Amino acid sequence: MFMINILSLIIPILLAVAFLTLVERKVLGYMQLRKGPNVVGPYGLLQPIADALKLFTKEPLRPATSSISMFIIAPILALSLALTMWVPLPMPYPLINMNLGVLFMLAMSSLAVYSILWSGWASNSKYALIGALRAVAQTISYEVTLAIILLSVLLMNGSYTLSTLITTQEHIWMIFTSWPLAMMWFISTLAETNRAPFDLTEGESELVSGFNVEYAAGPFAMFFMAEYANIIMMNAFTAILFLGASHDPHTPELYTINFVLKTLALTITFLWIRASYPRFRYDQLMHLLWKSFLPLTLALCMWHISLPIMTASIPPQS
Amino acid sequence: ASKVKQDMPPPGGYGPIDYKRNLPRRGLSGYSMFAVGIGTLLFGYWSMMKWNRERRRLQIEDFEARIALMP
Ligand SMILES: CCCCCCCC/C=C\CCCCCCCC(=O)O[C@H](COC(=O)CCCCCCC/C=C/CCCCCCCC)COP(=O)(O)OCCN
Repeated sequence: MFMINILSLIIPILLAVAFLTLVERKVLGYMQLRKGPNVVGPYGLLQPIADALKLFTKEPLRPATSSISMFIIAPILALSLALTMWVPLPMPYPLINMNLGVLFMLAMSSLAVYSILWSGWASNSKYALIGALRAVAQTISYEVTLAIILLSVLLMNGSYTLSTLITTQEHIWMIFTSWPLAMMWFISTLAETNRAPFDLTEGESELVSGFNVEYAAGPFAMFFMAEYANIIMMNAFTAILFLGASHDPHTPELYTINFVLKTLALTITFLWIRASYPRFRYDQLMHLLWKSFLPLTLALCMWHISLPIMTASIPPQS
Repeated sequence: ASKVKQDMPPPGGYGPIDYKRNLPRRGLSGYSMFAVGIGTLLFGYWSMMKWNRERRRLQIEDFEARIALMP
């Protein structure tokens, strides 16, 4: 019965990723005065299936100079980690109920960077290497401030349990209490998912295909699926953390509908942002995250430690 | 032997064509936006204060039930 739950989680997520590819193409097309996919299937509804079937029937290449073991391990790690980061999300009930869900997401996301690191190194080509060192720099840029923002926001939750976030925001969204932290968190999640304007690792104009330039076919497809699953997962985490849906214990379907709508809106905002802006230089991302975000985050952390004590508004569950 | 017919501009002249930059101001002042943000923050703080105190009372009640059941 638990395996049925695992499958009912992981298969719909892959289908959502497949159709998010089409939705992104159509949103970008219509923001660019064109249409996007509308031929293969009514309204391009069969385009993701054609893409997947073309990729998995295409020859996979193992580079002559590459390390083969790491070259094959990296996409497996990427996809499995992207699938695993979904299990503690309460929708309104989680698949795996943890005391410290937030720390689990933190650790698994910080493990996910080694997929890019090891694929870029194991390709044994120059553009892949440049992509990998850009990944190193990006993680160094965003990690500390991301963690401090999470701590500051959760100081009103009372714990690290994700389900407590539903009862914390029973009356008001957490975005009305910490909107500067919400802004910094949104930019941090854009940087954490290698999304425009922070899509430095791929670096398409600058680095051809970057870290995954050597990759082709099915192995290449796995990287794409992992990235888009990460997009959806991070936006769902943001929706749970800042726009809290109201949960009726006798009707969880209403909560599920509302939460799915909110995360879809955040994902569409990601696509909008990609369509609207140019790319950062990767030293400029580090300067932004270390000279503007970090001091404000430290000050707001001090403020959010002090405020519940001053106002006698400390949450329960020591 | 009719009149010469050639592509030409119309009698009098064509309408004037705009070319200068046009970027309207289209925004509120900084004071208004800062005030709205601070007001939202204060409203959220006060609502959170009420809710957290209620939650503390509920936790005390549940702990008392556990204390009653312990022996
Ligand atoms: C009564 C007690 C209250 C205590 C005080 C509380 C009020 C505090 C008010 C200030 C809060 C401001 C928070 C803003 C944090 C960042 C501000 C900032 O300065 O960052 C910018 C940089 O920020 C950015 O430009 C973002 C870059 C990425 C942009 C990507 C697209 C933009 C995002 C679209 C909308 C995002 C919506 C966020 C929230 C979403 C919902 C969660 C600095 O960059 P520069 O202008 O170059 O100058 C620095 C050196 N002089």
